Amino acid sequence: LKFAHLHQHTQFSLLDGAAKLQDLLKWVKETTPEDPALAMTDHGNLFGAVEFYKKATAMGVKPIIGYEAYVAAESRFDRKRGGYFHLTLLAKDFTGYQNLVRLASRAYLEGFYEKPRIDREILREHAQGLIALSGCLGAEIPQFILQDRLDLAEARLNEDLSIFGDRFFIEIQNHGLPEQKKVNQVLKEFARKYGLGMVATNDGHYVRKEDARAHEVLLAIQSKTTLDDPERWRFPCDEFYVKTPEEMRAMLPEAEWGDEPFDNTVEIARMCDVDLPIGDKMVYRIPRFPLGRTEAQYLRELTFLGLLRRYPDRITEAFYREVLRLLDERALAEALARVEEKAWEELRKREWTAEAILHRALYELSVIERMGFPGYFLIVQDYINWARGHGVSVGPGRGSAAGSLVAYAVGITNIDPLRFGLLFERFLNPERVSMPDIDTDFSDRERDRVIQYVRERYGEDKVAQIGTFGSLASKAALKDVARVYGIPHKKAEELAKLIPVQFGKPKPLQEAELRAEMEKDERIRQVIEVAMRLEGLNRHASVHAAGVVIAAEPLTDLVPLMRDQEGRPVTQYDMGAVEALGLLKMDFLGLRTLTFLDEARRIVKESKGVELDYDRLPLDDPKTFELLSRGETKGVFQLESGGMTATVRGLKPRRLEDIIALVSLYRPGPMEHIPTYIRRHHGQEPVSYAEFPHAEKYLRPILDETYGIPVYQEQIMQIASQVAGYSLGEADLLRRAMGKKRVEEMQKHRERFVRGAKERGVPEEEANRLFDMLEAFANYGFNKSHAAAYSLLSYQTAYVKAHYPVEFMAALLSVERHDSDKVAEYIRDARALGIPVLPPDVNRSGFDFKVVGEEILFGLSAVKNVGEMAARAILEERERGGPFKSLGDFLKRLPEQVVNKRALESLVKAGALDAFGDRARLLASLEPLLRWAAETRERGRSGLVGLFAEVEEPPLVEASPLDEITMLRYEKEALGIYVSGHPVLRYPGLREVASCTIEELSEFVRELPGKPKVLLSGMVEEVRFTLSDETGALEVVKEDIPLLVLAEVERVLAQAVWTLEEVLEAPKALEVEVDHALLDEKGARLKSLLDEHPGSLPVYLRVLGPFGEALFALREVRVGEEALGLLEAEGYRAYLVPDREVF
Ligand SMILES: [Cl-]
Ligand SMILES: [Cl-]
Ligand SMILES: [Mg+2]
Ligand SMILES: [Mg+2]
Ligand SMILES: [Zn+2]
Ligand SMILES: [Zn+2]
Repeated sequence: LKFAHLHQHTQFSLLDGAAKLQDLLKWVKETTPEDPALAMTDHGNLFGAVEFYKKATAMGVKPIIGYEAYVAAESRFDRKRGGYFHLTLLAKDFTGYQNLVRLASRAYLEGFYEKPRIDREILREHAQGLIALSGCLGAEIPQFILQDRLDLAEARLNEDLSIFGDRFFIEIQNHGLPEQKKVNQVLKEFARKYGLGMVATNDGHYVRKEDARAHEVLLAIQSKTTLDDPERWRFPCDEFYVKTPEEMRAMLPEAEWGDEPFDNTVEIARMCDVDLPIGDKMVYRIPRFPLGRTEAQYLRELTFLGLLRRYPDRITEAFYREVLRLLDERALAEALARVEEKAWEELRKREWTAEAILHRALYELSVIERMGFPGYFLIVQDYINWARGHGVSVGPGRGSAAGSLVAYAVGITNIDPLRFGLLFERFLNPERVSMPDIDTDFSDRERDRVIQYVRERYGEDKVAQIGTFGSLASKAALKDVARVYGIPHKKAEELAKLIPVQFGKPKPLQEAELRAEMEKDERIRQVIEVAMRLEGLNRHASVHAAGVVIAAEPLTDLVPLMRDQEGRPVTQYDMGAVEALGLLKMDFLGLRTLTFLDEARRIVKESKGVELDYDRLPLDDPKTFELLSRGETKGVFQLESGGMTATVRGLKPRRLEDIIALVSLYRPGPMEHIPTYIRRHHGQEPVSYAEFPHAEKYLRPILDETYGIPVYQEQIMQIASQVAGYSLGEADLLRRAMGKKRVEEMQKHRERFVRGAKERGVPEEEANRLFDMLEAFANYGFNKSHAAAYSLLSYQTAYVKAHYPVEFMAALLSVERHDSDKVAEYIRDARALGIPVLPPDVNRSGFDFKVVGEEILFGLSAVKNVGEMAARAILEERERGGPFKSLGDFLKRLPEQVVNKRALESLVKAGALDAFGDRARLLASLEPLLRWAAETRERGRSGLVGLFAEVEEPPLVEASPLDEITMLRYEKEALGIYVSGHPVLRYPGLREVASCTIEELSEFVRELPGKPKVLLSGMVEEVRFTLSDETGALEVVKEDIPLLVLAEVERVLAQAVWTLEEVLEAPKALEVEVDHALLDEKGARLKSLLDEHPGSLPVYLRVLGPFGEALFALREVRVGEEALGLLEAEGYRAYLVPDREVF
């Protein structure tokens, strides 16, 4: 007696599936050793399919790809408020597989209501190659039976028989349930009346019977409730696990069911022959590129045309003519492309020169062509060159891509690969047929447009973004489970901090030595075991920020699809699964820096007429490196970390190569090589190769650029290629083998190395130890192509900041204009840098942030209630008529139709109309002048010339000037942020008591005790209230009311609060403010001054130190108030501040 589960749910039924793919497959294997089979039938998706197939296939289990469809009562287009039912589907052959793929796709793309649903219509369309089973209690037929509508159930049975023929089976499952008794009894009748054959399943959701509770809390994590609710999501019993053929019999007795339901199980599983194109199989699906041009000829064409643009001084028309005579501009390239490979190798046998460039380009093209990848390159070059001609910024390159001269020639890549030491062989290894990966950075604003270009260009049914599936982190798993079990957040957080973090992410609960915490409480015994039972599980299905597939044939033929919440078409398979089916996968990355460099160029142009051509800038500009050397890395790509900033100031880089090496080495591990780099860079330590005297002739040319240190992987490859005589491609393989650290296969390369090492130069004593140096530095060796390409963006960023500091800042503002916190921050950066940031102004402002002379000026679009049509209207009216002469002139030129009263109000409050006088006066003047303006047109559209049609605008309706609080209040309402001032700076009473400023918090607190308490004072901005200084804001647990706050810091948690009037009531203390410049004979000058006026006010001292501002409260001395006047009667500044003690 055997049995094969055909209705089993995995971790891929994301809401209720608890069976991990691995331990499920071993449990099936350990139960049934003979011809084991398992069907993956997940709730309305095909996510697991590929990984399930490849895990089961390598375990000797026969996988069966299945689908528990949600089937709509009527049509999949229904958005009816019947519902939807279940249906078990299995693919018996590959056409079956494909049809599942289409159905699963269509369920999401056409039929998604609450769940992804399909039709009996579309089922009928895609029924070929499918076995169907009557389904669980939630399915149509059993459901009808429960409702006493036997007529509908038989009618539906007929409908399905008309669809699937003899591939329809009556599905019979039994848990203790009383509904199952009634359903199965009637199902049994149907099965015998139509001669249908019953198949036993039991709808698994966990692996073993013990997993029932683990699964029950899983549901409580989706249901987001306590273990005791009730009404919390629960299954009807604890039976939904992978049962032994014996346990199955206990539910389905022999003297009542017979052998048929069991025998049919094994028979179906046998007749389910589905194979995926993986590993042994796998075809490369390269999409076709339209072009009397070969795919290989045109890539050649574009390369020759490219070099001429790329190396103007050394690759010219004259040069090409010579090469052809050694056997229009475009006509020569077109000709050179045809030259065959038998012809080419008859010229070589007869510093980067013209001839050198040809050879490298010709070599790369040779390798590309032979491997069958010219089509791949064409596709990539096409969409990148589109994006350029279409106002979409493109990075100089990423990853190994920039190592190819071809890539660089045809504009895939934008850094000179042979100027820097970049290697083609690191990108494509000539000695291994493997598809290259070309990732590309775009402006993060425009990236989607590039994807859209591809979608249109290659076909809507052939292009989708790749899906991603977050794993459940060990820490997060513990917290989620602990919630459910009714455990207080805090003691749970202490349990989560026990788990080690070895590389960014926490360690599996499998390993995790303070486990004696389980021994104490039996509650936590479960929590910990349950959390490791739920560890491997999945969250939901996001889009990959970068993944894109261009398939050769319609996607739905091999890979199922989805559509995310923003309408993006998404793959149901992940990164790897897609790639393991041999599909062309690209990365289109959104990059901030690119988007920033665009606004910079735009603003620069408008500011001073300069056309910033980033790809034509000199790379040896002094003022750029001097700025990096000063450590002014504030907005500079790649090097903004606290530590990194310090390192750049230390290094004082002078050429781009310093940036490349600095970025490569600054990370845990190589970090240590930087001091050495610096002393050698400063010209205060010789660079010596004495340990390899015979290898020096090879080592110097490679490692000189980087002061003897092997920093780059490319540097190693070259060393091994020159010393050992290795092919540069083989040196690549070597670096892979250094990285794998294969037990003793490393000793094979050793002997091979020394062989070629002797044969070349080194006496082999050096060789063995030189290989020791390689294996040492190959652990932390960096990919130079990636480093170099990125470094260029850093430079470009810094260069702008060096030469155009104001526009730089205005671009930083522009780029993050929708973030009130960042905008506030950037303003305070600019203001404390010499650059004034001004409120908008109807006469000078452009639409966005603008630089006038040497100031940054807010745009009109920045004003809160003003539409976008209105902002442009104002500007366009100002361009056809002159600058606005007065408020009246403004109101008659722009009717209320366009700039409504609400809009006008904000515009005043912003300061956009400040050129017309007092604001309070302007606000009041509005409605009278609106009446006036409306009345002018009445006379105007009733004849009346110009004197008869205008009793020219009355004076400004008078009112008292606004106070600072109310004026600043209006600004914020109108601009989101305060410009020129902050409400808190009006009453410095709070400033003085505050133990800190918002900015200084992190810096001040870190070094103190464990989880300290602190007092902060600022403004309130929430109906989790937000507190704000003139220095920043904070989350802390109504508006325009100042508060002092006592709170705990780890995030900030409030414990006590006092109002402005409360603080100004608590007894006051004298605070003197002393500079660092104070004599010995003062600290007893000041000391005696206070000694002579006793009382009971504590004395505080603000000591503005060299780095930081200390707060020394005095000692014994207690002044008696009068001392303030007599103390300000000398070179000392003083204040009567509220006493810090009370709070
Ligand atoms: Cl060395
Ligand atoms: Cl060294
Ligand atoms: Mg049906
Ligand atoms: Mg990629
Ligand atoms: Zn389920
Ligand atoms: Zn099910």
